[PDB]
Amino acid sequence: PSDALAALSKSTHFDWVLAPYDLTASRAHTMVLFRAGLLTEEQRDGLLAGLDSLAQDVADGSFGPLVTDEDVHAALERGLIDRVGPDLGGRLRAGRSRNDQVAALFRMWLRDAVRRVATGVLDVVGALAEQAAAHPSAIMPGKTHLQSAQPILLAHHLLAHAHPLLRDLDRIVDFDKRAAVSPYGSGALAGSSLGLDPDAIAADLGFSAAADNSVDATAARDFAAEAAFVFAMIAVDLSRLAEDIIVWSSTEFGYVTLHDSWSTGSSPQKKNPDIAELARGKSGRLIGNLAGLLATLKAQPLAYNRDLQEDKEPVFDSVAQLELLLPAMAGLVASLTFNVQRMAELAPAGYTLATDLAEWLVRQGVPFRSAHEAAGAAVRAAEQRGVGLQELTDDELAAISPELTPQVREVLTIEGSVSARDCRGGTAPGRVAEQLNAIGEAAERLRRQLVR
Amino acid sequence: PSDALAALSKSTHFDWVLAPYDLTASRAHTMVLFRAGLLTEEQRDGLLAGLDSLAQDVADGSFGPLVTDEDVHAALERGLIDRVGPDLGGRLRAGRSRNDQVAALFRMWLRDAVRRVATGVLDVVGALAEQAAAHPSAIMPGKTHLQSAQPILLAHHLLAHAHPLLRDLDRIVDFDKRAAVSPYGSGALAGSSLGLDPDAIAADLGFSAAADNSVDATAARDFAAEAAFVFAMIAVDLSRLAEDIIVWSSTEFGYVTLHDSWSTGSSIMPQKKNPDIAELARGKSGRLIGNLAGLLATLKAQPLAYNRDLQEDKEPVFDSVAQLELLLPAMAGLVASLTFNVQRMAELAPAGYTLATDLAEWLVRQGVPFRSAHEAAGAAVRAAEQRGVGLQELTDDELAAISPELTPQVREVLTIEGSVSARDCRGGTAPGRVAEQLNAIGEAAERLRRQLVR
Amino acid sequence: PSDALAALSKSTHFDWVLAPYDLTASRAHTMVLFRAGLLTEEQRDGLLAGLDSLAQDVADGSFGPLVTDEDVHAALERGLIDRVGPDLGGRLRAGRSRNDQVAALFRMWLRDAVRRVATGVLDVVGALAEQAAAHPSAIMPGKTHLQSAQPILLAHHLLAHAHPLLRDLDRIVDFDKRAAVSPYGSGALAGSSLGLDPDAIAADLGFSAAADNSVDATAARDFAAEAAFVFAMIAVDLSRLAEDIIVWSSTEFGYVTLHDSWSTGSSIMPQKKNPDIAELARGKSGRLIGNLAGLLATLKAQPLAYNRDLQEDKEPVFDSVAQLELLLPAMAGLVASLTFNVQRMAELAPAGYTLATDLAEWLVRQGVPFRSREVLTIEGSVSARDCRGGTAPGRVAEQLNAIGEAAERLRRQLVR
Amino acid sequence: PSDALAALSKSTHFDWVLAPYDLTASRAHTMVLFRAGLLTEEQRDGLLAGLDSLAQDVADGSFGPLVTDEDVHAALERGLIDRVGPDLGGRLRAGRSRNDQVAALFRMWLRDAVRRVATGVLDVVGALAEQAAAHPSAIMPGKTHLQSAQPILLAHHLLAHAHPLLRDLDRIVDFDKRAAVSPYGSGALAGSSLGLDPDAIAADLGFSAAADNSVDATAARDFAAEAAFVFAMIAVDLSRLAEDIIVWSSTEFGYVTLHDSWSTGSSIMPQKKNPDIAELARGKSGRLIGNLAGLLATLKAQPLAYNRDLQEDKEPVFDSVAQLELLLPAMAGLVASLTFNVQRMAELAPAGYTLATDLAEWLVRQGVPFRSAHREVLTIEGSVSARDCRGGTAPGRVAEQLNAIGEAAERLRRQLVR
Ligand SMILES: N/C(=N\CCC[C@H](N)C(=O)O)N[C@H](CC(=O)O)C(=O)O
Ligand SMILES: N/C(=N\CCC[C@H](N)C(=O)O)N[C@H](CC(=O)O)C(=O)O
Ligand SMILES: N/C(=N\CCC[C@H](N)C(=O)O)N[C@H](CC(=O)O)C(=O)O
Ligand SMILES: NC(=[NH2+])NCCC[C@H](N)C(=O)O
Ligand SMILES: O=C(O)/C=C/C(=O)O
Repeated sequence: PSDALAALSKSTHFDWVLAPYDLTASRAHTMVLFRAGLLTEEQRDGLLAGLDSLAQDVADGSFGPLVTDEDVHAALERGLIDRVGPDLGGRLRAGRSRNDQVAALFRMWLRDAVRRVATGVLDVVGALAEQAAAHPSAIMPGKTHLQSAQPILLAHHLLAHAHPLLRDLDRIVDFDKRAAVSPYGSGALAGSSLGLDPDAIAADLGFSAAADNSVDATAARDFAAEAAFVFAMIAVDLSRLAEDIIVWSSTEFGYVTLHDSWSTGSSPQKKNPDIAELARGKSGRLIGNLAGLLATLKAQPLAYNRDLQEDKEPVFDSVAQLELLLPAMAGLVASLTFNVQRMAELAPAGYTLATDLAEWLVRQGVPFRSAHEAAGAAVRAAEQRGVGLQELTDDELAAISPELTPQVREVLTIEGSVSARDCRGGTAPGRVAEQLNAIGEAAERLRRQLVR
Repeated sequence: PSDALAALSKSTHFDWVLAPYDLTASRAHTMVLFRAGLLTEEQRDGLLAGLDSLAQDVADGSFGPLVTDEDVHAALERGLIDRVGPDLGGRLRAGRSRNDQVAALFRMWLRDAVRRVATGVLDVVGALAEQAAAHPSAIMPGKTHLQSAQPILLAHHLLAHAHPLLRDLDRIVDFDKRAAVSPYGSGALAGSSLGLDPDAIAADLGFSAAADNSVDATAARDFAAEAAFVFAMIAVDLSRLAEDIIVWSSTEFGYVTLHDSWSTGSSIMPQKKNPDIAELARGKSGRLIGNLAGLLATLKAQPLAYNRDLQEDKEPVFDSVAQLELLLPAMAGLVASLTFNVQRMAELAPAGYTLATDLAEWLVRQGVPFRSAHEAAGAAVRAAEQRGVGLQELTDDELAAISPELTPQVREVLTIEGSVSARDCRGGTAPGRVAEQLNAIGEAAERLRRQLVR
Repeated sequence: PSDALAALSKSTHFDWVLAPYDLTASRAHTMVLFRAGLLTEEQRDGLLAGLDSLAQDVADGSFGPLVTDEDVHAALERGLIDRVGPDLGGRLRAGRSRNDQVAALFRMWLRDAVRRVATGVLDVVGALAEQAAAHPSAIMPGKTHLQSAQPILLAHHLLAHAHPLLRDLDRIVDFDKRAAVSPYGSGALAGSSLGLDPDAIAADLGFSAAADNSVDATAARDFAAEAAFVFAMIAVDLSRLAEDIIVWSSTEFGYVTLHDSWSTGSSIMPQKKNPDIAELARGKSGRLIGNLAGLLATLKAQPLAYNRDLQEDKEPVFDSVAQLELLLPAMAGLVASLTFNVQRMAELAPAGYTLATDLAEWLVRQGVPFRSREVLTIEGSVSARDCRGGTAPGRVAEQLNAIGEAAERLRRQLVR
Repeated sequence: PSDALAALSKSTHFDWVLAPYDLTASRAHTMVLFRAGLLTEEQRDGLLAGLDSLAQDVADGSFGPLVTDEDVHAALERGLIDRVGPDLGGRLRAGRSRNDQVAALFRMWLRDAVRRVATGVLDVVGALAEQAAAHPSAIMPGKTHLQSAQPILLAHHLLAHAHPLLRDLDRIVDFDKRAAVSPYGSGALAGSSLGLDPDAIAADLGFSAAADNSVDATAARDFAAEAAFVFAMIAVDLSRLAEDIIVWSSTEFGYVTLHDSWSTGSSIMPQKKNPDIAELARGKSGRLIGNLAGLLATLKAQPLAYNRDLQEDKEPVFDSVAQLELLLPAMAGLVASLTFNVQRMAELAPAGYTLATDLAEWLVRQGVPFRSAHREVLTIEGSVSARDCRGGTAPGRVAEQLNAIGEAAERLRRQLVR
């Protein structure tokens, strides 16, 4: 190998994190070979003992890759040959290739990683759930187009960010079932002539089944693309929550005060929401890793091509980011203080209660279009006097619609507004309470589905 | 409203496809408002009748958007008012918004669209399986790094493009569970003061459930983004099959001959016969990867709840669907139409000494340690190569020099037919295993199909 | 050809837009064939007249593609042949391919497009500079992390969105050089044995030069890719302006008040006034990055020379261009029509002790190392920042003026 | 600062490569503070001497960041405050933010980076050019759709990968002009109260001009998005070469044989020589497409001025550059190492009846109309020779192509040196 080629081909700086899985795989692979009659017991136990030794020296950082190691696979054979002979050491590559090996290890790594990610997603859900639970009554101006639209419970807004994250958990569970198929046994592409047992080693390493096609099992990286999708969808959902927090932390909003432990200053007297901003900017990053991996998987002729080595770094970088991001966001969310007096004073500002007036008129029998019309004449009636809709006189109420009567006042508060909306998925506290329970059960239900 | 404003906001050129869905939804919501006491029976049956009338005039092309119309939503209410007057038709607005209306229409539209997409995937899977079945014995050099590695059955190679596409159907089924939550009754964002029933209208419209959070049901577009992923992935899986066909179709390879009906000619070169279907699919895989990235970018950093940005969710998904709707049957037809030159694939199958692995595995069966069987194989390859013969034609002395363990019984494994048959484990290229693999593909497709009908 | 192949191969539905470029190039090719002694004057004039008829009828809506026309090129040959006969109509096709042809028509289209985009980009710059000129001294809280940081002049903030666009305009000038190379006369991929002339036809069709490599000029699509990036970059530049407008317009900020004619409402909440223009701009920049990414994936791993794949060059560039063609004037209209709430901005400018930094920077001018009343006013504070590019009014008026001169200089180079 | 917050905020694992540049600029900033009478000479020399000691300790590597250093900026302040004490090291802080510094530093870093990238591109053109030179007359079947279309010179095909790369070089020059604008002294966002001089420090630091708008200079990241585009276009350009090479190397093609030193093999298949470099080129174009698209997604919808998001500008660009720095010398090498099997290519050149176009083109010169048309030029040598216009595959034409490539390459090389 030339200089340039070694530098390009060298992968130990990112793939070393596969080492432990490579050893566990090799150990179960030893058993398959011995059970097919291709190793003496003693050749078996020699390798078992060389490997346990090598897992030890790896775990504590005593064995590491040399500069002259191309990849995790070559380096652990340096260290295994060091431990048992070259003759015994080399027996271990019978009936497997670097191709089925790498795919499998990458799957075992990633099946753990989604669970680590899953742990973090539940943190943020629990953190949002907690905050919503501690504010069962705080009313804000609910937004569409960032304009005051209707008053809602802070809790209902807040849980609207938990619901997507749970769907992401649902996706992890969906992903992991496709993830749990082992290519160990496929060798380079066609299988082995030797008498191995793909199903046994698949059981050992903890997959659900072995692949039905050796070519497909070594070539396809759709499982990696799907993971990459799922991690991007999580980061994008954090980006939505981050946008909210950032804007909420502004001097102009003043909805939240940031905690010092979860905020940052400047090189003078600023409290910035760095964590939220980094979640946001990183969502862009993890869209890149996904888009780029698909581009890489594109137009790949069967079977394995070296191109496919590029599957890992994108997924690795995606999983790392979320491993930093989720605990931070959960912390940041947990640490938020809400300025409830500030949120409520705004809740009706912009005459958000106009729609309650129009819906009131529908209940008396006015066609929506005309009630909508009447609501607007009243918004102007109120606006021009610096007053709230509730404070319109009976007479000026009577001028807008004869159907408008003093009893409509009894629905022009933000408290009554939020409460009227008690259909499934509405912002009435009774519904938010049930919604909050459902999240509890979905979280737990999903957690258990992952433990299996 | 200014022309500029109005020209940008106008969405009828793409969103007119949701019109049946809109009309159907308004039928269910007519019934919801009635059950809550907010229409007399008169008014109910007047709306029902006017929606029915409007529905037929849309279906056949008498009613269509005008330039005045901002969205299909504006369009249908124009012509509903025309059919039943301004008093009664304007009542339909009660308890709902464009925000919930549109999330639920695009959902409805999409569930059908993956169903159609799924039918097309199933086709391609069907054409791969059929050719696999028709050529159960054809042997080829299997490739890695597009270099000949070990012999494989064409059937085996073919079916490897089926399993990804069955995983994408799986992904479709998974997607649809999440797609089946209705936003109706969420109104602009908070839900409604009126006494509607979201569960009822959810059931009426084919959904499995109503949403648990109005703000979320109206703001979230993760289902759309997911849709785009499944399509993207389906297009990339098609790109893989595409690359192979294109390569196989070269003069150099000569693995397949393209059919006239499934290939295109040149406008200055008389005798060119190109694989354009494969090539367009490869091309459009980039395209559909863009629509997904772009979609997720648009979803990035949305503050809750609805924002006009979310309009941009439909076009990329529509595009990805329309391209798959073209591409799938075309590739199924392409695959089905191919002729395989089995003599060409076979003469190349042992070439570059692909049976080396077989030789070395044979020594491993005699108890020779693999790294040593490797070196002996390598040595056997050169021994034959310089003489320009097959491994089989290594003479007994030649074989004995390479290794004392290597006796002339090795010679009865150095055939492409033996090589291929020896891989009898689950997954392998042996014909008994391909036969089972082909049954599984059959059962899995049926199973996947039946859960899409539910 | 099967039904499915015909449905898949057909591109008339989007490439029709190249029809008039195809005719201008057929005219120029007629001359190239004629000059090389491959046409009589009778034949030449027969073709020129047929091409003129067709062209007049194409612009009329009298002539359009048909269901069984595969592309713009087939469609137009059919119509020339109706007009001038199958014999004389046969001759144009000589020495030329769909490959060199389609690549060249697309370049000519892309070069008019980028100018239309340049016009709209300038308008937004102009809309931005008009508003600056109309608020020359107003002071706002200057933001980073969307947190109040230092006071700045509104004009400074507004022009901070113009420079990005001036730089995008710069990119269009750069692009256009790489763009102005003609593939005409490279045929399929190798050139023609017929005695054509790339240079003459290049010059006839407004290009700076003919291509130096026939294989490369028919295969390469990096010009398309560069266009997608520049348009994607314009959309994101727009999207940063969009985010500021949207937030500015919230009840909570009340920095600006949207104008009735440039905002839309709500079907149920009467009184809404949404910045739909800003919001669509923001959303569409996503779409347009997506167009870029996807175009690059299409180009990736493409063996030479031409592949059917390279038909996907067009539609994404077409969409980007269409979107910017809608977005650009809308956003300029949104920006011209804002009302700025100057007083509400002046209240908040000192809010959060943004003037702390001005105190600490007074400690420095009086000895003490960077630790911690003439400059504890927002007027004094902004006036202190009078180096180049700072917020001082002196510099903003010179900057506002430089913007005017940069804009026109970049305008000059597009007409050339 | 919570553990979580610090974990996330930490930048020293990637932004430490900005340390040399950070130091070079603090030097030029000590001068700016001094010329405005905000430093004494004994102070000014204290710092310069302190910013000298710290530059050497960074260079040989005795000074690096601690676990607690948020970033390269903090780290270098800590090291300076260690060398010249807390009081003096603090003065250097005045009239600058982390905002304008990182903008500037990244640009300095990037201008260096594109120069290194450009050198590798030139290497890859050189390689291609060399192989044309060595195969001046070899004829192969020219392909469109990977179907044999018309015969061309191998030289004509090879060089067709060179023009793209030259155009990418052209984009680098065009890029560099926008890159060469300094934000120094624009501050957090508003410019500085203190009498600094942006134009002078820009010049100290090798920039061409100081920025016209302080909000813009500190918040805009289009320069980074341009760079990412250019890198991703280069990588896509390389993947098109890479695809050719991979397909050529197949047994079926036999167009090229791979070299052992620019080849990799199999742990379980002795005969195997693979095109791993080509294949990693290909795979990594996907990756660099990713970094561009993501970066743009990151820059999308940023309100003015600086936001923490903008920290994400560096890692994807660092990565893209990192990858081309490994892939350019490896590809140039792969290309130079290759054995072209000219006999094999020549056999195939007329295969598929590729000389039919020539047939039709001859009877066109016999007055027959083309569209009906479908031995001097029924040879591949005659066929390629006839295509003698600018751009064609005619021998004397490729030779002129090839000398134009060498000149354009050096012309473009000159402009990077300015
Ligand atoms: N080399 C190879 N696969 C790559 C090993 C794993 C690689 N580092 C990756 O990450 O994809 N494939 C075999 C050779 C082998 O088994 O080592 C081939 O098909 O030639
Ligand atoms: N107008 C609006 N959304 C439009 C939905 C249809 C649009 N084509 C889309 O799909 O985004 N939102 C409401 C107004 C309304 O309820 O009509 C708002 O909150 O202001
Ligand atoms: N399909 C094709 N040429 C380009 C068609 C242009 C296409 N519609 C597009 O828009 O890119 N085939 C050429 C021959 C030709 O038709 O000119 C070939 O096989 O080399
Ligand atoms: N306000 C700030 N914290 N600015 C820090 C600038 C450096 C930051 N790590 C970046 O690269 O963007
Ligand atoms: O620390 C800085 O220089 C900037 C901080 C900020 O803009 O918040």
